Amino acid sequence: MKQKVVSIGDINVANDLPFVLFGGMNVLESRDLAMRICEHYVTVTQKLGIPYVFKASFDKANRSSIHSYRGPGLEEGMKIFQELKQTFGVKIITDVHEPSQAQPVADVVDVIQLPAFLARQTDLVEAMAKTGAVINVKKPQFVSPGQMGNIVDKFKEGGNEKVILCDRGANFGYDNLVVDMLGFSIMKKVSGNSPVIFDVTHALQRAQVAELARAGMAVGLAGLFIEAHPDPEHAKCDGPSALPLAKLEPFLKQMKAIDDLVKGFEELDTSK
Amino acid sequence: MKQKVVSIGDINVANDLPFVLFGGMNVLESRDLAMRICEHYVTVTQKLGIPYVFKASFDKANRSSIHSYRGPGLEEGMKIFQELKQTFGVKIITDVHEPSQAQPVADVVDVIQLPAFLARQTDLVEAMAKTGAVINVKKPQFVSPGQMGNIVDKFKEGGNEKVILCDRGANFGYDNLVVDMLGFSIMKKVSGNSPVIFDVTHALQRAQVAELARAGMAVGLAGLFIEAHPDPEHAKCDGPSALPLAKLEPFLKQMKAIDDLVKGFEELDTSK
Amino acid sequence: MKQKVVSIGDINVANDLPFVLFGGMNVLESRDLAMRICEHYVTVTQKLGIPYVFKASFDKANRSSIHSYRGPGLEEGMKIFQELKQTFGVKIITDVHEPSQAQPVADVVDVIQLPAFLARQTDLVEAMAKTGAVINVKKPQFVSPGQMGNIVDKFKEGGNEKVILCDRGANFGYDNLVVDMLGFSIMKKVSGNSPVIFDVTHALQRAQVAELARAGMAVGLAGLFIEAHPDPEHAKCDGPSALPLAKLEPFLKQMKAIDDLVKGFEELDTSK
Amino acid sequence: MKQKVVSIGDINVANDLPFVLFGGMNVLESRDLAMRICEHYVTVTQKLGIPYVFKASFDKANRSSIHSYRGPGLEEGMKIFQELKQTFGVKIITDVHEPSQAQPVADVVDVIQLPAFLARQTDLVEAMAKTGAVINVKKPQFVSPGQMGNIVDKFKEGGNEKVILCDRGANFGYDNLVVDMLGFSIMKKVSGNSPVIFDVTHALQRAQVAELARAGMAVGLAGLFIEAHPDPEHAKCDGPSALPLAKLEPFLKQMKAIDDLVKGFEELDTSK
Ligand SMILES: O=C(O)[C@@]1(O)C[C@@H](O)[C@@H](O)[C@@H]([C@H](O)COP(=O)(O)O)O1
Ligand SMILES: O=C(O)[C@@]1(O)C[C@@H](O)[C@@H](O)[C@@H]([C@H](O)COP(=O)(O)O)O1
Ligand SMILES: O=C(O)[C@@]1(O)C[C@@H](O)[C@@H](O)[C@@H]([C@H](O)COP(=O)(O)O)O1
Ligand SMILES: O=C(O)[C@@]1(O)C[C@@H](O)[C@@H](O)[C@@H]([C@H](O)COP(=O)(O)O)O1
Repeated sequence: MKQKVVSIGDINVANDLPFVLFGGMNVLESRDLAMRICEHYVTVTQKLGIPYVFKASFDKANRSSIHSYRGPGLEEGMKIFQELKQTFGVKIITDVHEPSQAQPVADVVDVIQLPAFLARQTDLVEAMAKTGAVINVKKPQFVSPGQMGNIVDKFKEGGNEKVILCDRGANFGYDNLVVDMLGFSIMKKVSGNSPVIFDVTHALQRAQVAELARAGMAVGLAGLFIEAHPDPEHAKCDGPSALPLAKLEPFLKQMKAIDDLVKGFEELDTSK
Repeated sequence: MKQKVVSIGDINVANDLPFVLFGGMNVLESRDLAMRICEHYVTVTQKLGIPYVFKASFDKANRSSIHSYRGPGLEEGMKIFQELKQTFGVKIITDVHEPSQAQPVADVVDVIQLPAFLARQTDLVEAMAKTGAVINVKKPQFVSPGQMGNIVDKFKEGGNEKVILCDRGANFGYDNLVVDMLGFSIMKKVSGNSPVIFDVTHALQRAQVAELARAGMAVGLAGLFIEAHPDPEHAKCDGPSALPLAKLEPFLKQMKAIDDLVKGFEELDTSK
Repeated sequence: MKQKVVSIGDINVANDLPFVLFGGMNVLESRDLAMRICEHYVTVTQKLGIPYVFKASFDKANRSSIHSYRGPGLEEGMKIFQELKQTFGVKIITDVHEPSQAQPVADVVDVIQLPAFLARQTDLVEAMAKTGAVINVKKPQFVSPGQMGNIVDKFKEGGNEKVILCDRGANFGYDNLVVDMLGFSIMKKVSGNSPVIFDVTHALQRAQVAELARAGMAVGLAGLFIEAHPDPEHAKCDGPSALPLAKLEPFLKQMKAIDDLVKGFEELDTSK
Repeated sequence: MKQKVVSIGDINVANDLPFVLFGGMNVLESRDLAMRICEHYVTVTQKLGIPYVFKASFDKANRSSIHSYRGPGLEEGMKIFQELKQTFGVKIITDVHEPSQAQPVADVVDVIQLPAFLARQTDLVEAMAKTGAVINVKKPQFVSPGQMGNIVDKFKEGGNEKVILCDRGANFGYDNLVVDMLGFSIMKKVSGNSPVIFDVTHALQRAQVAELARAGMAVGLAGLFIEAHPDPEHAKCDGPSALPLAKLEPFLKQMKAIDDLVKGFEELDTSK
């Protein structure tokens, strides 16, 4: 039973391969900040030996109040990714919201992303399926792991067969998320063993980021999705919960130690 | 403490007023069927004395497989509502999916509707807010009743202040829904007491439709949302679960008996 | 399909019969209070025409701190029920905790009760099964409605076949309960259609008691379990949540109106 | 912030110390089997360098049908532990059900255990508190991690201050459990940092035992509770789910690798 491999350039994403890191920032506040963020990851990844795909949103459709920060915009956001690609030579992953946006971004970026709230949006899927680019399907919090087959299916049909599945927890009563560590294996199975990744920061709507990321890693995964900010405190708002830049490295040491140890275990069968 | 009233033409929707019925069919399969469905409700409502707003989808974006029935289409769907309005003189409620669709439909119909998966879609909201038409916000299964304030808010700002909230249950573990009968009062409160309605057929993803609708009604509500099909059996698929046309009346008798009895109770305070 | 009838003296408990009320107080604080409580229910029931079975605990095993009020005791509690029986001529229902207590109480009372935390306690069940007295099995919050067959089974074997099932909600995330109005029918079915009753006050760990009891009643049930206190405010603590004595009647009017209306509906089949 | 240490003989249980293993069998079917089970763990633990406390039930109160295997009995069960202690020189942990049983077992065994269904049983707690022996409080599936303070409290009062907390997952909808990897830290905090252990086999009511135990371990814990059977297949029934004896070692290698790596990480603070 070998794992499906979805490559992003010279990068090979797969469940038995060492874990890739799709780290980054939430939104593209400004390039002076993007660059500073994207500067530390690269430095840290490069130094620790971990694949990496910077991530950032150039848009935000679920914000409260219309009189709020939508974001840079598709036309001004893509421009920002350009400069980073050159200056740093790393891949960029970003999410889209409308069917049309799909192709524009596909050119500019390496891994596009499908939002959870829109996971079941056939039109936007088919249109993201056209691009042929790599996809990251965030697993909705209201959907069971064994239902991720349909999404992957609908994508094969659209001609796209390069998909990654991202988990960010499941609803646990009102206003709360719990991560079912058992969902990863269920997702690998029904997904022709596509690559599974854990969005730890979004599964925590704290000093919890670490313990929870350790647990995810010990299961053995293809990737780890995260977000950080130089100053989480003052810039705290809501949505996810970012990691403190200055703790990137010491935290990523924890992951590799795990991911490496685990990724190299003699296959076990507690089945019989 | 009086209830907010949102009128749809000569119709006054409100939590203390007698319940309105936003019944109908799931999708607009064909007019030969739409008309037959819309024929029985009208006949039954009219005969039993219950307000009514036919409902039907001219589109479907969450279907499995691209090679599937999208639906009539916006351009050919609106045409269908025209003929029904004339032939029957009843209001039409239908859902939209993209920001642009909003105005087109607003002209053609009386009550537009915001899908749950898109409840938090600011752009589509602002654009639905423009129309100024009545709105029905389906309460996502992954959102708590006391969070329906933000949606109603984002709509006031968009200039729209004619909103109804629809509940279709909450996630209960994997692949399952439970209706928190307590969510209705929580929703009335944080909603400036806007009208609350129960989507019974969508809260049941059976011979259960009735018992569950009774319970909802006994709480005292503004409306009741439902769907029926002449032959549920053979045309069964998935999504919701339709009621059997031939049982409309005897089932709606149950509701009025409840809604009427309850809607006329001396306000009670178990508070103290 | 007729309902199973479990009689408690001249009382006939059954799902299609008018609803019985197993009201009362939480614990037996003092007789000066018990009597006052038991005085108002009787007066109200008798005046409104509703069967009734006073209820009270002579013991409490889940209290915090050993240095707390256990309760009157089995030996001094039973004495209290005696005086009430005479003075008022009503039935008494109370819960037991240890295998031995079963018989003692069976003599003194009419309906014994099995605590949820102990629902799966075979020894205490078999011993409660011996008595042959009527039983009330509180449905644990961590057990699904369709699992109530085993308990009823284990009781038939013990020779006891006079059982009532009581529902007090289900776990909904951390520290929270939701009542699945659909659980009642599932419980009737797997229970040879035994009598199902709704413990509204324990399903609410407020001004919510009413709306929630209405919903339960509209489903159509055998009974309604509740608790009240003269002054809920000052004597508030935790466990359940009692109703305000002075609101008993106006609240029970709500129930009969429902229970009566519903209990006399032409059987409906939304099944086909 | 140092961890509380609860010693069981020459054994020191604590959250920062290497993990102890409280492995064993479910019930005491027969000594010819107990001994064979207890033979392999010891051999494996001893060879791998992991503390160990054989575990087995001499009783079963939640079985279906009275006409079923209760178990050896308290009087004939304790006798079995005697022979194992001598023959193998390992500690024995077993659960009690009635207040009286407490002392008898305390003499015979090292770590007694409080069942979840009885976690909130004040009498049985106070009586288990008397013994003064080490306690293992299984965390009920219907209780939140931050409520484990009360139990630990009620035990201090009873004079007992040597307690371990065991987690076996939380209710996730009907008939299902999910393990909230975040519950361990919440439990350490409100417990004066008492020792936390993960009951993996009971959190799985499969080939899942491993992945789930890895995740638990990566969080960093005091212990690991498990059960195994020579032939899980044919002797499969219900309650928990046992591990396959022949896979003990290769599975415990996985744990130590984790527990060791993790237990020796430079304290991290993703807090700021
Ligand atoms: O907190 C997050 O995980 C994140 O920042 C990561 C982004 O890559 C993206 O998935 C985003 C989110 O949900 C995208 O848009 P939405 O699903 O309509 O709110 O959340
Ligand atoms: O089963 C339903 O309740 C229904 O037929 C009613 C429609 O009015 C509409 O709310 C529809 C649904 O969810 C709209 O589209 P989607 O939320 O993206 O799947 O479901
Ligand atoms: O609040 C309650 O519903 C009540 O007062 C009713 C009593 O009849 C009894 O069921 C009691 C309870 O749980 C009995 O004891 P325990 O289950 O071990 O806490 O709760
Ligand atoms: O599957 C289990 O984890 C186990 O075998 C372990 C035993 O140590 C004990 O905790 C037992 C259980 O629940 C004790 O009795 P009960 O809580 O009344 O069913 O379950």
